[PDB]
Amino acid sequence: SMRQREQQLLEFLDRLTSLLESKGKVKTKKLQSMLGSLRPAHLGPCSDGHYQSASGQKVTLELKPLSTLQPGVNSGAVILGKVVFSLTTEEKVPFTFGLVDSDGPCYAVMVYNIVQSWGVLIGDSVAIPEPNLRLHRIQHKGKDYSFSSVRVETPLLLVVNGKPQG
Ligand SMILES: [Cl-]
Repeated sequence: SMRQREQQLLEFLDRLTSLLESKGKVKTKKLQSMLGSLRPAHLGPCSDGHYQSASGQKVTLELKPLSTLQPGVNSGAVILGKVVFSLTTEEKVPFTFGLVDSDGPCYAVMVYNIVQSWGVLIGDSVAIPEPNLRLHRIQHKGKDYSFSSVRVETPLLLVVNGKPQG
Protein backbone atom coordinates (compact mmCIF):
# COMPACT_ATOMS: atom_id res chain seq x y z
CA SER A 1 0.00 0.00 0.00
CA MET A 2 0.95 3.71 -0.26
CA ARG A 3 0.25 6.61 2.08
CA GLN A 4 -0.90 9.98 0.68
CA ARG A 5 2.35 11.93 0.61
CA GLU A 6 4.28 9.18 -1.19
CA GLN A 7 1.37 8.49 -3.60
CA GLN A 8 1.20 12.08 -4.86
CA LEU A 9 4.98 12.29 -5.05
CA LEU A 10 5.06 9.15 -7.25
CA GLU A 11 2.21 10.63 -9.38
CA PHE A 12 4.35 13.76 -9.88
CA LEU A 13 7.38 11.75 -10.92
CA ASP A 14 5.19 9.74 -13.33
CA ARG A 15 3.95 12.97 -14.93
CA LEU A 16 7.41 14.57 -14.92
CA THR A 17 9.16 11.59 -16.55
CA SER A 18 6.36 11.47 -19.16
CA LEU A 19 6.54 15.22 -19.90
CA LEU A 20 10.37 15.06 -20.20
CA GLU A 21 10.09 12.22 -22.76
CA SER A 22 7.45 14.08 -24.83
CA LYS A 23 9.02 17.61 -24.42
CA GLY A 24 5.67 18.73 -23.04
CA LYS A 25 3.91 17.32 -26.08
CA VAL A 26 5.11 20.45 -27.96
CA LYS A 27 5.05 19.78 -31.78
CA THR A 28 8.39 19.48 -33.66
CA LYS A 29 7.69 22.68 -35.69
CA LYS A 30 7.02 24.63 -32.51
CA LEU A 31 10.13 23.23 -30.81
CA GLN A 32 12.31 24.32 -33.78
CA SER A 33 10.81 27.84 -33.76
CA MET A 34 11.25 28.13 -29.95
CA LEU A 35 14.84 27.00 -30.31
CA GLY A 36 15.38 29.48 -33.21
CA SER A 37 14.25 32.34 -30.95
CA LEU A 38 17.03 31.77 -28.32
CA ARG A 39 19.37 34.79 -28.28
CA PRO A 40 22.79 35.31 -26.58
CA ALA A 41 21.13 38.44 -25.14
CA HIS A 42 18.82 36.20 -23.12
CA LEU A 43 21.78 35.43 -20.79
CA GLY A 44 21.14 38.95 -19.48
CA PRO A 45 23.84 39.97 -16.98
CA CYS A 46 25.38 36.41 -16.83
CA SER A 47 27.14 37.46 -20.03
CA ASP A 48 28.58 40.62 -18.35
CA GLY A 49 31.95 39.23 -17.17
CA HIS A 50 31.21 40.83 -13.76
CA TYR A 51 28.75 38.17 -12.58
CA GLN A 52 29.06 37.88 -8.78
CA SER A 53 29.52 34.21 -7.79
CA ALA A 54 27.44 32.75 -4.93
CA SER A 55 30.66 32.07 -2.95
CA GLY A 56 31.65 35.76 -3.29
CA GLN A 57 34.02 36.23 -6.25
CA LYS A 58 33.49 38.03 -9.59
CA VAL A 59 33.61 35.36 -12.33
CA THR A 60 33.09 35.06 -16.11
CA LEU A 61 30.51 32.43 -17.32
CA GLU A 62 30.56 30.19 -20.45
CA LEU A 63 27.35 29.13 -22.15
CA LYS A 64 27.21 25.33 -22.45
CA PRO A 65 24.52 22.83 -23.51
CA LEU A 66 22.39 21.11 -20.88
CA SER A 67 23.65 17.79 -22.23
CA THR A 68 27.18 18.75 -21.16
CA LEU A 69 26.32 19.46 -17.47
CA GLN A 70 28.23 17.32 -14.91
CA PRO A 71 26.79 16.16 -11.53
CA GLY A 72 26.89 18.83 -8.85
CA VAL A 73 27.57 22.52 -9.22
CA ASN A 74 28.74 23.43 -12.73
CA SER A 75 31.16 26.20 -11.85
CA GLY A 76 31.86 28.73 -14.57
CA ALA A 77 29.02 27.57 -16.86
CA VAL A 78 25.61 28.92 -17.65
CA ILE A 79 22.82 27.22 -19.60
CA LEU A 80 20.09 28.81 -21.72
CA GLY A 81 16.88 26.99 -22.70
CA LYS A 82 13.23 27.24 -23.71
CA VAL A 83 10.42 26.25 -21.33
CA VAL A 84 8.33 23.37 -22.73
CA PHE A 85 6.15 22.52 -19.68
CA SER A 86 5.64 23.27 -15.99
CA LEU A 87 4.11 21.36 -13.06
CA THR A 88 4.27 20.95 -9.31
CA THR A 89 3.28 18.53 -6.59
CA GLU A 90 0.20 18.75 -4.36
CA GLU A 91 2.46 20.47 -1.76
CA LYS A 92 3.38 23.13 -4.37
CA VAL A 93 7.07 22.41 -3.95
CA PRO A 94 9.11 22.43 -6.08
CA PHE A 95 8.06 24.56 -9.06
CA THR A 96 9.20 22.33 -11.92
CA PHE A 97 9.72 23.05 -15.59
CA GLY A 98 11.34 21.46 -18.64
CA LEU A 99 13.99 23.14 -20.75
CA VAL A 100 15.28 22.37 -24.24
CA ASP A 101 18.36 24.07 -25.65
CA SER A 102 18.86 21.69 -28.57
CA ASP A 103 17.22 18.99 -30.68
CA GLY A 104 18.31 16.52 -27.91
CA PRO A 105 16.70 15.70 -24.53
CA CYS A 106 14.65 17.93 -22.21
CA TYR A 107 16.01 18.68 -18.69
CA ALA A 108 13.90 19.18 -15.53
CA VAL A 109 14.48 22.26 -13.40
CA MET A 110 13.21 22.37 -9.79
CA VAL A 111 12.89 25.78 -8.13
CA TYR A 112 12.77 26.10 -4.35
CA ASN A 113 12.12 28.89 -1.85
CA ILE A 114 9.42 30.75 -3.84
CA VAL A 115 8.34 33.34 -1.34
CA GLN A 116 6.77 35.98 -3.57
CA SER A 117 4.82 35.49 -6.81
CA TRP A 118 6.78 33.65 -9.45
CA GLY A 119 6.49 31.42 -12.45
CA VAL A 120 7.49 30.91 -16.04
CA LEU A 121 5.54 30.39 -19.21
CA ILE A 122 5.86 27.86 -21.97
CA GLY A 123 8.11 29.49 -24.59
CA ASP A 124 10.09 31.61 -22.11
CA SER A 125 13.92 31.67 -22.27
CA VAL A 126 15.50 30.71 -18.96
CA ALA A 127 19.19 31.14 -18.10
CA ILE A 128 20.64 29.34 -15.05
CA PRO A 129 24.10 30.37 -13.85
CA GLU A 130 26.35 27.66 -12.40
CA PRO A 131 23.62 25.04 -12.47
CA ASN A 132 23.49 22.37 -9.79
CA LEU A 133 22.69 19.06 -11.51
CA ARG A 134 21.34 16.13 -9.48
CA LEU A 135 21.25 12.59 -11.03
CA HIS A 136 18.19 10.95 -9.49
CA ARG A 137 17.93 7.20 -9.39
CA ILE A 138 14.75 6.51 -7.36
CA GLN A 139 13.40 3.05 -6.59
CA HIS A 140 10.36 3.19 -4.26
CA LYS A 141 7.19 1.03 -3.99
CA GLY A 142 7.85 -1.02 -7.15
CA LYS A 143 8.43 2.20 -9.21
CA ASP A 144 11.76 3.15 -10.83
CA TYR A 145 12.78 6.58 -12.11
CA SER A 146 16.07 7.80 -13.56
CA PHE A 147 16.27 11.47 -14.51
CA SER A 148 18.38 14.56 -13.92
CA SER A 149 17.15 17.75 -12.30
CA VAL A 150 18.76 21.20 -11.95
CA ARG A 151 18.21 22.32 -8.34
CA VAL A 152 17.57 26.09 -8.13
CA GLU A 153 17.91 27.49 -4.58
CA THR A 154 15.71 30.54 -5.26
CA PRO A 155 14.07 32.07 -8.36
CA LEU A 156 16.14 35.20 -7.67
CA LEU A 157 19.13 33.43 -9.36
CA LEU A 158 17.37 32.98 -12.71
CA VAL A 159 17.27 35.12 -15.87
CA VAL A 160 13.99 34.93 -17.78
CA ASN A 161 13.71 36.41 -21.30
CA GLY A 162 16.96 38.18 -20.53
CA LYS A 163 15.64 39.84 -17.36
CA PRO A 164 17.19 38.94 -14.01
CA GLN A 165 14.51 37.68 -11.58
CA GLY A 166 16.29 39.24 -8.60
CL1 LIG B 1 2.74 25.09 -12.83
